[PDB]
Amino acid sequence: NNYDGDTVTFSPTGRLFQVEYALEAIKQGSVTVGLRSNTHAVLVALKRNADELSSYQKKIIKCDEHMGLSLAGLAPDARVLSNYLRQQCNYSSLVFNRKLAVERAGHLLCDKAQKNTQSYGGRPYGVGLLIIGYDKSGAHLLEFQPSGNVTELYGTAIGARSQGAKTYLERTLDTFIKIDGNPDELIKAGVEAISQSLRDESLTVDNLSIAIVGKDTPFTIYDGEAVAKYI
Amino acid sequence: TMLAFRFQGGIIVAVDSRATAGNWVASQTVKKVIEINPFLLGTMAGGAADCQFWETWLGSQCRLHELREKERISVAAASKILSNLVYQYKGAGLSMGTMICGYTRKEGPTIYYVDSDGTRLKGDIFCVGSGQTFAYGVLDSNYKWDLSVEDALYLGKRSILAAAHRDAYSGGSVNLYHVTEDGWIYHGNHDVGELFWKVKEEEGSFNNVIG
Amino acid sequence: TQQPIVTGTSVISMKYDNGVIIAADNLGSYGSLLRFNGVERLIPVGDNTVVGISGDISDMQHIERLLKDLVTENAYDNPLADAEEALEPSYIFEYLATVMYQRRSKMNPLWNAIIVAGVQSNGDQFLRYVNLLGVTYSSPTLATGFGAHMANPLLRKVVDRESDIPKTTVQVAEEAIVNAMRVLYYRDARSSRNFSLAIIDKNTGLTFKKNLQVENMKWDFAKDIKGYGTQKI
Amino acid sequence: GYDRALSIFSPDGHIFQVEYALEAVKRGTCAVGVKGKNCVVLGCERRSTLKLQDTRITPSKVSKIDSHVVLSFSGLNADSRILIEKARVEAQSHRLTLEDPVTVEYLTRYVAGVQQRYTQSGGVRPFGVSTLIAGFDPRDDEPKLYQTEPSGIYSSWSAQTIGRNSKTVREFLEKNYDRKEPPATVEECVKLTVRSLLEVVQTGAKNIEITVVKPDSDIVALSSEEINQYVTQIEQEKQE
Amino acid sequence: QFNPYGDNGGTILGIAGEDFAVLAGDTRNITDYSINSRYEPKVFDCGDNIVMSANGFAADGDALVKRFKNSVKWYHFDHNDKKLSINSAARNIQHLLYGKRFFPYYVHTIIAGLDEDGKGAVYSFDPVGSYEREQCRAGGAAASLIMPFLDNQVNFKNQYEPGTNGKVKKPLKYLSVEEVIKLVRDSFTSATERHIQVGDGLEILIVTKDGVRKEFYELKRD
Amino acid sequence: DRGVSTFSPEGRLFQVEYSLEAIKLGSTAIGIATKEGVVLGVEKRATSPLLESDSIEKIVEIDRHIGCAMSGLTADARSMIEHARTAAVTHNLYYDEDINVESLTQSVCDLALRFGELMSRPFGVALLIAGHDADDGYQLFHAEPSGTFYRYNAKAIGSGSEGAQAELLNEWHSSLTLKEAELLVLKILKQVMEEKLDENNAQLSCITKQDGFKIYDNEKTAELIKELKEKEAAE
Amino acid sequence: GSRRYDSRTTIFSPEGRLYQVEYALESISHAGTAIGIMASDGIVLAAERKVTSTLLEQDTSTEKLYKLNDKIAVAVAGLTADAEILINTARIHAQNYLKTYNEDIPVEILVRRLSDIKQGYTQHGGLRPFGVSFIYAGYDDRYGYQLYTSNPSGNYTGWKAISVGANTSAAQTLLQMDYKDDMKVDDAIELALKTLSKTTDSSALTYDRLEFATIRKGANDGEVYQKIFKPQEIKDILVKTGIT
Amino acid sequence: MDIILGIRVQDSVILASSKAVTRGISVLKDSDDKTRQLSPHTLMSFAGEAGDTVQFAEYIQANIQLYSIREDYELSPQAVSSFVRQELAKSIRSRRPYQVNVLIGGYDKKKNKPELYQIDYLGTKVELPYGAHGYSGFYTFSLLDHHYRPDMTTEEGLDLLKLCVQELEKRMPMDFKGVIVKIVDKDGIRQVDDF
Amino acid sequence: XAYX
Amino acid sequence: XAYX
Amino acid sequence: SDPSSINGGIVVAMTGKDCVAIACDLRLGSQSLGVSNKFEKIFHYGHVFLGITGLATDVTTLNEMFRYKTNLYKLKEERAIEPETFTQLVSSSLYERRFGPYFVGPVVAGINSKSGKPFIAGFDLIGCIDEAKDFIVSGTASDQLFGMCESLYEPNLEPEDLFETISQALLNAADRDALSGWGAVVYIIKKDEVVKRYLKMRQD
Ligand SMILES: [Mg+2]
Ligand SMILES: [Mg+2]
Ligand SMILES: [Mg+2]
Ligand SMILES: [Mg+2]
Repeated sequence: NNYDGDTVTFSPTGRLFQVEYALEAIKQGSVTVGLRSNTHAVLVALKRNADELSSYQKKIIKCDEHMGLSLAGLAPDARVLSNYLRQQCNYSSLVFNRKLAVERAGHLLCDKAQKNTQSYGGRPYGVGLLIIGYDKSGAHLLEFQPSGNVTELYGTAIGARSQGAKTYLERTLDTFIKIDGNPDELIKAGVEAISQSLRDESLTVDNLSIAIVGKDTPFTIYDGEAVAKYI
Repeated sequence: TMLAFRFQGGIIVAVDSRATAGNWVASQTVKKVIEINPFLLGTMAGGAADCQFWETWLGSQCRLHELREKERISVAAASKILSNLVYQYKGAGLSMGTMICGYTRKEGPTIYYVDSDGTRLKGDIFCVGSGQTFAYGVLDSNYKWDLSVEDALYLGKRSILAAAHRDAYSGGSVNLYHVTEDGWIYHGNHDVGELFWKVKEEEGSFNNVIG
Repeated sequence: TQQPIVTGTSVISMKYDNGVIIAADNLGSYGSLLRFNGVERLIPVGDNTVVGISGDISDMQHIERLLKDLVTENAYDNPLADAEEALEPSYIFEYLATVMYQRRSKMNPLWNAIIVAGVQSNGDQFLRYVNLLGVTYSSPTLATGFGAHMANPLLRKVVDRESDIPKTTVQVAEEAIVNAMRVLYYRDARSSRNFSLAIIDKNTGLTFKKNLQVENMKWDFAKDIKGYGTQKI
Repeated sequence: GYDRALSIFSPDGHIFQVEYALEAVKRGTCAVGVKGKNCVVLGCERRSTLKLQDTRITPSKVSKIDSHVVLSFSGLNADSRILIEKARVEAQSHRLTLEDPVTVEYLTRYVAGVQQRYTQSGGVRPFGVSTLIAGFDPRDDEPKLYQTEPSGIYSSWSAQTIGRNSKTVREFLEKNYDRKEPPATVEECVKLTVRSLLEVVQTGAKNIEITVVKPDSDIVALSSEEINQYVTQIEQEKQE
Repeated sequence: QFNPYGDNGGTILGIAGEDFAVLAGDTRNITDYSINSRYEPKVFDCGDNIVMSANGFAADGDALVKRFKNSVKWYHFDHNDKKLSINSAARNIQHLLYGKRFFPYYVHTIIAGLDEDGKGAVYSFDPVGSYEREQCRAGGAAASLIMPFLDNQVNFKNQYEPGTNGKVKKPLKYLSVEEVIKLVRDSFTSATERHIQVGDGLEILIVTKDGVRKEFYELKRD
Repeated sequence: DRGVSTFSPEGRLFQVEYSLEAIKLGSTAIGIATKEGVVLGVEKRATSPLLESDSIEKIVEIDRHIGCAMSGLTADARSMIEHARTAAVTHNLYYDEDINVESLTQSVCDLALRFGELMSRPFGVALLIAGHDADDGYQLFHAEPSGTFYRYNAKAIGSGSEGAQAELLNEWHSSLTLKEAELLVLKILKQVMEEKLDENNAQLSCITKQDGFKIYDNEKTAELIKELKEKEAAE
Repeated sequence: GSRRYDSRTTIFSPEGRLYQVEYALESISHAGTAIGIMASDGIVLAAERKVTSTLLEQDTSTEKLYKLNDKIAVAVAGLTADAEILINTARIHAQNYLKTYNEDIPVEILVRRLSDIKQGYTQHGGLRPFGVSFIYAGYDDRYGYQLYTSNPSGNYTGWKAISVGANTSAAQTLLQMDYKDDMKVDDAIELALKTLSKTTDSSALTYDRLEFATIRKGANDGEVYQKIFKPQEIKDILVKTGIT
Repeated sequence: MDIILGIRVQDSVILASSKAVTRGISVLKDSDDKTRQLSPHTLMSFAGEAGDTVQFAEYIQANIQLYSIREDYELSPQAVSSFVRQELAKSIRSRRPYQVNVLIGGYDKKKNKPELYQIDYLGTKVELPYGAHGYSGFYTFSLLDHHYRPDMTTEEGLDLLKLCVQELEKRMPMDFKGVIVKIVDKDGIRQVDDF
Repeated sequence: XAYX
Repeated sequence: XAYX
Repeated sequence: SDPSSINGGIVVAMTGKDCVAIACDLRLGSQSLGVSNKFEKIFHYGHVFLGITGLATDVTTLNEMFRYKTNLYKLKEERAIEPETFTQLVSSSLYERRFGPYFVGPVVAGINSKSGKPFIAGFDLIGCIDEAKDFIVSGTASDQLFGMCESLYEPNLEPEDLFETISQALLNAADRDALSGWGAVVYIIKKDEVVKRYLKMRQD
């Protein structure tokens, strides 16, 4: 009310409204799902179009051969944070000849988002990210919120009507976690998960965006006729 | 060895194709002419990289000019971008001997000599390189304004052959160019290996050499 | 622009079937003066890597601090700091190799020759060299200073190429190193008798041996040598 | 450094600071530009509430940017000096690198670019100035007349006016100026310019300034008596 | 005074065929009169069917290759996984090298691959970024030994058609991959005999449309 | 007052949303993408008849293979075009090739959100970026001051946008010829424009692989206007 | 943050006026009147001291009239402290020009630069403008005797006769009435004093409440002399014109 | 670069400047104009380090032309010379100084007098009846000491200048390919085409 | 580096 | 400088 | 390439009875080549006189610099600067350029308007003040001037006598220096009159 003018101001109840308004931009964003087994980690993203004449906003960005995220909210902010991750992944490779741990990737994003919530003039990031990766400790899935809070999960979903997919994954937890050495079956579980967040619209060929990383699989994105298999 | 002269029928530009690393012959197939645009040519003498890099960059600056001003850059303005650039690097050890040759409506056929110590000269005839003196010798003694396009092309080619022969640091092949009101025309690559014996026989020159 | 003051001499190393051996004497020379005799020039990083350093000792002590600080930094927010995300020899090397080349590129080098000996997580032997110029190379045998001239020839008689590594035992490899250290004591005027030796085995792990001495030395034949030519008495 | 974003969008999609800068221009003394067949004329109003002025030393309303280009303006006088100075420097900088004086379009584009920069730079307010830039490109006999405004938009005009009661004199020029046949001579072009100012000014004494620009750096300012002759001639034809 | 440069010796060789290209280099790394490594590769697969070698000062060579490999990676990120054409890679490297004009990379750089017409391509650079496409280029310590041999056997220089009174030249023609590797192996064995900094091993990287293949051959270790 | 980079309760940046209102006030610009080329057309909208309409430059060349049309506070576009031209030429210098239309658009859109308390406010102008490259062929992009860009088969921006966009929805198919597209831009411009459409108050342009980016003459557009009127009267 | 407390000194009103400039001019309108009159053979500077106290040291005092160089002087109206900042800048600018060109600075060039500084404070920096209006009285070999005025807006204009500070409306009418072009210095001295004597808010105009200065060519042959009047000299000139 | 002369006579200033531009063992050009017009009644000849000369001359020219437009007034030759001297005086303590020597010939329209200023690259200014830079002085100064009179006409000045060029052509080691002569007077700057 |  |  | 001996020149200052004298040659050369015989090396700021020898570009620069500073001094102080004060200003200004100095040998001369005391002072290029009762010398013939002044000088000379002593000190010193001479100027300074005399000397 009187305490939402900037990010440097606390409310009387100890809230940061500018951070909460940034969090609101994610809820408006299109749904995206993340889930993993012990061998593979999968991103499934529902892409959004302006109209029938427009393209479908690309939701998934590659960060390294072994890591990448899906976005929900302000796309330019996702481009800034994904670019920062690419550099940090790249720094780890050139200097230490070491693939950046997915956990450290989270820690670095958290600390970058935090500095924007404590300083005058700046603003919080207006985007949520789902980071998947395969490193020395197996498959990983992270959920980044622009409050700075990063969380490691078996599965999750963010965006509009994400609660539908998040409930499904909470039920399916025991099933999909043990889909080891089977990419197509883990994707199917991810496609069935995002289907619980659909209303009036269904998954078409230029609408669905899938990404996968795993043991003997570099981070690769599937769009267009390549995702026709999973409809 | 490179020359560029103005005459009745526009501009002749001729260069050799030899690269030297001391007394080591690095290359005989070097391109020492850069085609900046259909009406602008650049000759590269000095540091192989210095000339190549900054004249390619000059071409980018000439392209940005015609985008911004909706008009092909003047030979004077193009030459002065390069001369003002190298002058900023004066004392840093850049090595650049360059002739900027081209035609525009307002200027007509124009040649600008630009070197790394900041000198910028308009002129009708320029010879630059280790063999500049050998090329000047033949070119000056046979030059007239009223040369035909055929005769002018030959004199440019023959002036390079002369330097390619005497100067140890000149040779390989001759690359010929003609610049008219309509723009520049490439007049082929001429290997000195064959060109020398062809000229000797047909012209009756080069009597110093064992035939 | 530097000049080295207190210096360490040869560091020698080689691969064997299961791991790597590295050794370096305990001397800190001050030009011709053999000034410091208790200097350790082998610095273990974790339980799977040893960094042998020659050249300026002030710069060596700086690198000690960087490696010590690297272990601390790696442990931060790292539950697998003593497991999957422990420091690898390859990581420690590339870090130093990056630093060494950056310092040479700023015309303010770390006046050192470094050999990183260790065993990777997958059991593969790691042995690689880097110096003040940022120059890097790997070989079955690596040595710095005099070691390059006198040790490498002896160690290459044991392991001449890659195919010889599975055929070389730790007993044979250690014998060759200890023999090389003796030869360096005979012939290097900035060497000491006292040295340290480290074995990184993929089975038995890191064995760090301190206060070793060169022994079984041949001096007896000296008694028979007179003047420089014609002198009979 | 002072960072404050002074020029910002409002809910209705307006940048008020830019629009309020236009109000300053509307307050400023009237300035008119009329281009003929072989010339451009810049007419300028001078308010007559100031007597005991020294017209020798008082800053003239029309400024030479180069020997071939002139700039008149409406709005804040102090602001105009900063644009004129920058334009004059860019004029000499262009001659130094391109070895050719600026085109009127280029000089306008530069001044308009400066005005625009002050509408999305922190710590600065927009220029409370609109300019008429007139002249002849090097080795060209085609007359050029451009207008700029605080927002940074610029455009070419057959004839244009700016400042107070500019809408009245623009109304006059819109019916009196024929595109198919512009003022053939200097006299015809000056007369139409004086006529347009006489709709607004008050008296044709020391209230009207006229500057005539012709091809190849031929710029001259008319004196009181020379302008007064046009005023005398127009009034006698009017009584009909 | 500190000297930031050193000479790691070795020699490299790039030949271009009709539908292929080879980039060969010896595996010997040296300082002064000492051998550092008998097998230290300096010819690398950089992705997008580009093979690269920066011979001279290994520290500068490794730094450049590392930076170009990184350049290829960011080209994919910034331009929708577009394949970096050999001509584009060459121009990119010119800017890397010239970026240190006043503190150069002490390396003769060669890259090889296929042009956009599928035909074999070799580009060669000087330390400060001057580059040129050629059928043939040797670089490094034994360049002066190998290069005139290539001029004679690849480009058929000074070779005239028998009985034509030295009037008709030997016609230029593309060589088979088998014929090129013969010339490479004979080039390096000859260089090994007469240059002390050349020997130990020969590693050849062959580039066809099918990808990058390797071949290794022993050289004399003296 | 309030911060420039502030979020609304609904989760939008106030200044970005207000800049979009400025773009709605702007003159109409239409772009149509075909397999034979991309057509760009704009409403000039001269504020007075004395203003020489040919000096109204709302269609602009970025490179030989990329053109650009603008709508809104057109003064703000100058620095965006300057950046786009530098980006295009700089990429050609570094990589000896044409730059992808998408990569150019992305480079321009990176400026968009570089405002706050960098420049003082977002851009008050939307751009239609049309071009061709070897990879993705003929492309049309809509670049907003939000930093977001959509690829379009066809797109209208400015005052008559929502009306023109609904018209483009019905008329566009994947088999349109260049000539068909030219007439379609003229047709839809004439429908949404206040004053009557002619060669002086409307401008056409196109980008083809063969001839690159070309702004049409007033003589050429006039014949397409006459061809359009005859075809509508013919049924 | 600090945005809360920013007055925004360099913004436009809806009417297209600069708030702080307008309010600075309002400040100056209360300051002691200063008059400049330019004659054919010299310039007069007259200024009324702000309500004097009897225990103020009059002879060793400077409030209104300041020397910029040997050929240029200024009459101040507004904050003295603000004026002294600008005067020291003007004095330096004059010496920079002399050092560069080995010629005394033309009056207009000095006026323009000082006016350009004031302009800057209205367009950028977020600082308050200088609450000062100057009357510049100077001579150069181009335009001869020149009178200028500058105000907080940074706008300057040339004058034959001009007033700044209090009662300028009334003062300008009286000058406009009695001024003519062929006027001498001694006549201009009388006009300047007569104008102040009628526009003054004081009961009667006395020597102790005035600062006076002339710039004549009244030196020996083709050279200019600046005369900052002493108290006793103002007392004599006030009796000579018959005001006391 | 090399030979630049100046002679101030009764009613004008005459500047003679060599036409040769030599680099190495080659005369690249024999028609070079080593002068810039700073203002309608002020001309500056220059000689020194290659590149520096023209870069400096054009920089001064730009600054004087900017002043002329701003004030709608021509700076006096004395004022221009003082400005040029200060620029060179700054230059000499720079990281890389301008190695340029100049003569400034001007006609002061207020004084109705010709004025010749000699300024070296250190910023050493002198007003002279006749001036020269480089080795030229070592011949011309002693010759002008003899033959120069202060009340000479422009024609007498040109004959006096011909005497200097003849002496330089006879005793100077290098071929400087003759001179371009320019006259500065009340009517401005004009070039003598036949010398 | 090389260097006509 | 001068220089006890 | 010794900055102090490229252009050449000399300055000498003396004290008399209720008077001071300062004199300089007129030569400006480029080593061997004489260029100007009108280059005066003595300037004045009110009643304070300053002679400067050394590199001519710095002589001109410092004159312009001290004119600048004494003009601002007078405007703020509302009085002419005195010799003692000016001496301190010269010292400050020179030492400000300690590690990039003006290659000059300045000499202050004048009478304090309050006390009426004759005052002279000399400086090294780095600003060290050399105050003296009798005389100060500077330039390429400083050795010669020292030898002349030390022998010819006597205290409490009348202005007319002091003129002869300083004139003979300069002339005979200048004729034993290659880079000095080519004309000479002498300033005789009394409390409220200053006479400037050009000397006839040999022109070689
Ligand atoms: Mg050479
Ligand atoms: Mg050997
Ligand atoms: Mg003498
Ligand atoms: Mg002599």
